[PDB]
Amino acid sequence: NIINFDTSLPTSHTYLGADMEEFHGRTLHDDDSCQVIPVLPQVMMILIPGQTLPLQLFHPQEVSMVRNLIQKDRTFAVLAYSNVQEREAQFGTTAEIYAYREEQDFGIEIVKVKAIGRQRFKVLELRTQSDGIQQAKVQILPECVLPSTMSAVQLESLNKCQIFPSKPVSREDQCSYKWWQKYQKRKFHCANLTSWPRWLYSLYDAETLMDRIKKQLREWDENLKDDSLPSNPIDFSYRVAACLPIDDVLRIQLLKIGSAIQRLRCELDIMNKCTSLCCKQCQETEITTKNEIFSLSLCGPMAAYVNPHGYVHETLTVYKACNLNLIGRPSTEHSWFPGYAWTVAQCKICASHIGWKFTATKKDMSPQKFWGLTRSALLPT
Amino acid sequence: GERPFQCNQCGASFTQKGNLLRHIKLHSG
Amino acid sequence: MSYNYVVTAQKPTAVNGCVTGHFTSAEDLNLLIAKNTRLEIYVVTAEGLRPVKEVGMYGKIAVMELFRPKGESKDLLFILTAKYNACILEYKQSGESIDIITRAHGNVQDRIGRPSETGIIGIIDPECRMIGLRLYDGLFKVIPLDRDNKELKAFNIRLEELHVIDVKFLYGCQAPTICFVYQDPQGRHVKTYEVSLREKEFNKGPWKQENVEAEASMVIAVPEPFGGAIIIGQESITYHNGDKYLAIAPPIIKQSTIVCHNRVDPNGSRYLLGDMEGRLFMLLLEKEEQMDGTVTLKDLRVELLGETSIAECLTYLDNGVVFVGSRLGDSQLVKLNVDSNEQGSYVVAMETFTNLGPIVDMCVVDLERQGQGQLVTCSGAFKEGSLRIIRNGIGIHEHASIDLPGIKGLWPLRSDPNRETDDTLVLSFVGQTRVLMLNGEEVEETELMGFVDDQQTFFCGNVAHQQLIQITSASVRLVSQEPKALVSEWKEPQAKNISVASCNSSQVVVAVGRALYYLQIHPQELRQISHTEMEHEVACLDITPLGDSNGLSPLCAIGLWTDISARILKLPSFELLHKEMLGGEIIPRSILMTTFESSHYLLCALGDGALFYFGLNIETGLLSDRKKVTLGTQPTVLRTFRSLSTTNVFACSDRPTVIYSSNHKLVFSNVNLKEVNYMCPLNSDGYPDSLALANNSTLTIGTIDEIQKLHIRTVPLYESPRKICYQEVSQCFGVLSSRIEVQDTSGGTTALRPSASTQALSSSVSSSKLFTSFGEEVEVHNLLIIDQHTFEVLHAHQFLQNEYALSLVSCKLGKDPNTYFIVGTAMVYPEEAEPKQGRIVVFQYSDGKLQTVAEKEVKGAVYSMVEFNGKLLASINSTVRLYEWTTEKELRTECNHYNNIMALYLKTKGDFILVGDLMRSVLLLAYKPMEGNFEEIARDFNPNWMSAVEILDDDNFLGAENAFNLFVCQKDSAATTDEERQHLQEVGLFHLGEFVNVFCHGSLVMQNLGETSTPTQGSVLFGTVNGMIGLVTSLSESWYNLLLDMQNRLNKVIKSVGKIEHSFWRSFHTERKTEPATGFIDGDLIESFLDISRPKMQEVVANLQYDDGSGMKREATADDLIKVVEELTRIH
Ligand SMILES: O=C1CC[C@H](N2Cc3c(OCc4ccc(CN5CCOCC5)cc4)cccc3C2=O)C(=O)N1
Ligand SMILES: [Zn+2]
Ligand SMILES: [Zn+2]
Repeated sequence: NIINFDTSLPTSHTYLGADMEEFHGRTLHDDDSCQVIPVLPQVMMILIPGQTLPLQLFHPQEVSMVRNLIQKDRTFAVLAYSNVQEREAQFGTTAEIYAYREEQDFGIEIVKVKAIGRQRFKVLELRTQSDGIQQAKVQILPECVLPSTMSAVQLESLNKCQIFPSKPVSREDQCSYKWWQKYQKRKFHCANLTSWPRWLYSLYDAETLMDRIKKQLREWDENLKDDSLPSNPIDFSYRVAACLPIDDVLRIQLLKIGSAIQRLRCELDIMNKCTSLCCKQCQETEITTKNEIFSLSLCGPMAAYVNPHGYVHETLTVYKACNLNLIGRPSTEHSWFPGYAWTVAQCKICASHIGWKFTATKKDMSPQKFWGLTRSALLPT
Repeated sequence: GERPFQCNQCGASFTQKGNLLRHIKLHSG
Repeated sequence: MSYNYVVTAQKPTAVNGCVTGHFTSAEDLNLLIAKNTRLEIYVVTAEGLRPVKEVGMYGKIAVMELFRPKGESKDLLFILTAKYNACILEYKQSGESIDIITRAHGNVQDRIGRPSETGIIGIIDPECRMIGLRLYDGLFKVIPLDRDNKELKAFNIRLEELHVIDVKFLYGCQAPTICFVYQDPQGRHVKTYEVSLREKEFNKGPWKQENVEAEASMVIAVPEPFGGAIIIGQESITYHNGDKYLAIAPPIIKQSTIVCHNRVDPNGSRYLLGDMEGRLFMLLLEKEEQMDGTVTLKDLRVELLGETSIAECLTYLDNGVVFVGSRLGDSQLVKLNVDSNEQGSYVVAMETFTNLGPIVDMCVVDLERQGQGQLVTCSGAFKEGSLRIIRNGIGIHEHASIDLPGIKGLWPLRSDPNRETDDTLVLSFVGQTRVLMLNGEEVEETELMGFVDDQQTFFCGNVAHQQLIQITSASVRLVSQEPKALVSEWKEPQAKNISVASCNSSQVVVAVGRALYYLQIHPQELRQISHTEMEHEVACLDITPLGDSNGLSPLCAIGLWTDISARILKLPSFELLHKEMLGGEIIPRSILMTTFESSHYLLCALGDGALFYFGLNIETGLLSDRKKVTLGTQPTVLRTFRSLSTTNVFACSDRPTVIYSSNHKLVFSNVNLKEVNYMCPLNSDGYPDSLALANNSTLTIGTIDEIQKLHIRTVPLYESPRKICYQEVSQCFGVLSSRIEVQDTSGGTTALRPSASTQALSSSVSSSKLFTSFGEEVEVHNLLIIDQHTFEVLHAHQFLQNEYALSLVSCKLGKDPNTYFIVGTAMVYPEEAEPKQGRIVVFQYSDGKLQTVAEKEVKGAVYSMVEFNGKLLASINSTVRLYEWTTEKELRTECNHYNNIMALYLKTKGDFILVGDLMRSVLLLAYKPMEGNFEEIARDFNPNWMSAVEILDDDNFLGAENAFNLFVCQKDSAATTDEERQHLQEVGLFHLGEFVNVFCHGSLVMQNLGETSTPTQGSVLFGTVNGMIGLVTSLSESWYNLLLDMQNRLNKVIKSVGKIEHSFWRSFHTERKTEPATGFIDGDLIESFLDISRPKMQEVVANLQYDDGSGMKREATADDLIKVVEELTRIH
């Protein structure tokens, strides 16, 4: 069930251009501070820190705004719209600019830009400017970090029994069910002084939760061991939150969580207890099989891609998807996967635009076996 | 042909106008 | 808006470090023990440990080393607290005053840095040149040691090695040298550096890096003439010295790893080692090699000595006695006898110091006296697990009960010469004296021939020459044992009445009017020896012979009714040896002189309920020692009953007390009685060593319990106890316990040692079907039934394999009249991480047998369980479930509430429920009885590590969180905004310094209505890991403000050890933030107001505006607060 395809082209965003003006990221807010940051409208997507956003610029005012930001601090504020529309939002994310091209072609303004989130904030007020680009109130939300759960009750004598040797090899049977048992027995050895068992303290351990999430990620599809998965729990939590196929309310709830351990526990509960996906209109869909969700990119099963005209669709790549119909021919001028050809995949019952079918173009790949969905009408149940 | 009809919200392509209008009203609401 | 008051009801007992050295004096050898915030100094003698000083510091002792810089007579002490407060202390004494002065002090923390995961390491140069400290990873903080370094200024040195396991300074080096073992991805290596003070940077080490075993744990520096370092791993011990290198792999030490060490020889020829399972090793180094005078190590022999407590830290005192300091068990003093070898053990226990930590659970129960509670804790772990019963004061166990209409005096009598046993008790009423006779247990009243039936008897006891003296109100008429006839009768020459009578072994001094006549007890006669008159009326008289002689009292102190002054005058004369005018107004009630442990005192008890203790000089004169203790609110009559091979004194008052001496100072305990008016020791044949205490309504006879303020009784279990609950109907305790059993090579499990679970009177094994390698150890969980009287394990129910019992509650449900033991378990497997299934099982102890009434299978782990108004409230995973007990003896679910947090903690107060988890996510519920579904009131989410919960009131909630803190949350239901009523404001912060495990409602002091009630409302006990019991009570606004003013004023007066500011220590601490403590009153500091001198108490009071009684009395005096702080002391 493996095809000879490199999982780095969709992440590279080569369908925009090739001679991308790479800009080095050297910015950071001072933490816990009042700030004012401009907001680009006409975007409806919750952005998680660390996730890459591909944006298209058409209107002259927003192009002027992004040019001014380029000749300024290269950070705007991506707003996190709630269920109620009309700018009924309370949270957001600061996105840093690291790529910019013009590519006039038709040539009105036309701007190619890619942004990645860096920090979270809670907006206090939403001020609207007469120019058309609004600047909102920004309060930087610090990312809480917690020490080991046993440092409070730890014994001073047996503190030398706290530096474990490196994990032997990786991903081997009886080489993990025993090493993890040893690690649990030796790390939470002071759980006898408290009133709770060792496994309860291991439920709140960062490393154990990351290992469990890694095992689940391998269960979804083959992961290349330490395949760009960060060691720091904050970054791992943000990557997992970016790659989870969940609706808007779940993502904003994940964003509201301020600690790495709570975020990891919530993500693990989400991927362990949610299996059913719905077709919004329709009662259900064949996409209910979560076990066939592939990930043909380094970023994970989901990434953000922009169409020729402004709008941005984040997609989910799955192995199989029934209850769909095909309209149109397999066009290939703007497929988000360079070695693939895209086709319009329409729903079979409610006929709501969700998914794109892909057809064979080369030899060493999967012929007529591909699906790329969207959050347009997919909800988890 | 060149078929200038093209859906902007979704990106669906049509050689006529009836299906494009149907898809526009589908996007609406 | 919290106004809480936290006090320490029992100081921490666990030991986390001990050192020896010549600290107090260059000739004495001290043993310094640091409990946590307390530093204890002992002096080792032939018998054992003699306490010298007990001082508590404003921090958690984390580093404690004794060093002697050049030019100093005795060792100094270096202490670093958990908040990085470094200090250097010196012991100083001037005759009798003992003070630990602070030579140098400072704060050695860094502005930014992640604390190391291995902890603080404090090491000192053997030549006393600097102090090295590893506080943060990648940095080594060096403190130069100079006479001019009074502020402890330090400079950091960069370690290129991130993870350092252990570091120690090497001995016999010209330049300072460290030798540490550190971790790399390639393994563990040992490296050395030469610290340079002038250069402020490391250098090249004496010997190159050597690869060591991948489990090396500790580095021990071997002194001269050996040199080098020994590195002890989990399988081998190696000796590195550069050119020299030896290593052994003994098979004895591979069961458990060595955790602590101590050198026993000054030249490092033998060493001590201890492991996790608690057996004592002895590493022997052989120096038989000698080439040309140089001495080098040749052999590395290891021998096993015996088995001791689970030792946190060892220490070798002189003459082969070793102090095994344990942190989860009783500390010990073992003896390294060489030639006994009873069965293969070289160690014999000499002493055993009490240690209550860790406390995992507790319950308050009134075991003996109704109204007064007792604390039963679950202390210890592994083979150290046990139960501790704590009660306050010395109780009296009544053995007789007789109705007496207000006896005004109880005196013993022996109407049997050459019998050595009292036979009759002389009860004296207002006008009559009834001589009750009791040979066995009878209550007969046999009148004596020589005793007047109708007379106010003041004294009637045995006298010398086989005579009985009865100095009644009418006259002092003597009697005799055999003939029972009045040998003498000293009637008043002026026909006056005797007011105060005091008869001794040889002297009988009585006072009539303002004149006192001293009549000696002549053989078969009554002969006077002196006569004098007093300026004022004689309030009381006391003529008691002191030590030796016992035939003539050197002094006879009397009290003046119209002057309220105490004067000591010689018995055969009238000159006043000393005069004292302590107190005033109320006349004295009783005067007595005592000799507690070769220390002479003269205690005067005024009629206002205060005892004026004062020392006395036997030769001439008396001391002053002005100190008053309000030992009740009624006039106190002092009686002396030995009953201990010690003098002792009984203070009969509204609140009885027994004045005893602990080491050299009188200590006042409490008698667990309502009210005792008079007391008298009766060594009758039927009541041997009894104490007939006559109350104001009836007379009773009983025996005292002990002479200790706190009595702790240990019931060992030899297994880890988890939870305890008391079932009063069955008069038994339900204790969950778990023992370690090793998986041997036979498919079964064999116990490591006989435990309390395998040695029960009866036993059971759970048999329910609603559901590796050799050497592996598994936990077997049991439910014990422990009798409430004898404390013997009546039953021991064993749960299913791989089943973990988490919660235990004892309550009755619905309309069922039976009380049930309900246990919530969780079936855990190594394969999975979050449990999938668990059981709720209901037991019932009836007719001495335990049966399973009903069991319920749930899909999760039952973390906590409480009773909710007759319904059972379980917590399965992250759902709170309400269960109802039907008439079929079955549980059915009634209400579910799916939370986003996992409900570890459950509390209940009426219709409210408090829910929390380890992430300090406090969440509150409220049950609607009319609608039957839980509804949420408030929320408080804050990512932090939380240890316990407690509901102080309907709108105040208490808990413990990370860095040993306490916090109080409070909901504001009066807010008109919906965004605020759903938030729990934090109105309290405090740095306790302890890891709180359990919160309990109750108090160890008897609760009475008392009309005026108490200035503090409620009482909540808590037990910590170090083994200390706290007590937090609510306060009023004005009282809190007055106490806070007192607290801020005291800090300018008292001197702390290390000059650590009080506000800095109590400020709420966390690894990411800090803030001053608010809404909490430090009870220890306030109660330390009674311990300072009078001038300090006068400087404390200047404007405290104490008169909160609608006024000010700006002056506020100094005795006004003594009354205020006394009420605060009486609560525990
Ligand atoms: O893999 C996939 C799956 C399908 C997905 N598509 C096709 C598509 C379009 O497809 C027709 C089309 C293609 C190309 C253009 C060229 N422009 C560029 C700038 O604006 C003016 C001219 C316009 C319209 C047009 C609009 C939106 C989409 C859309 O969402 C996609 O892009 N990549
Ligand atoms: Zn559909
Ligand atoms: Zn469309």
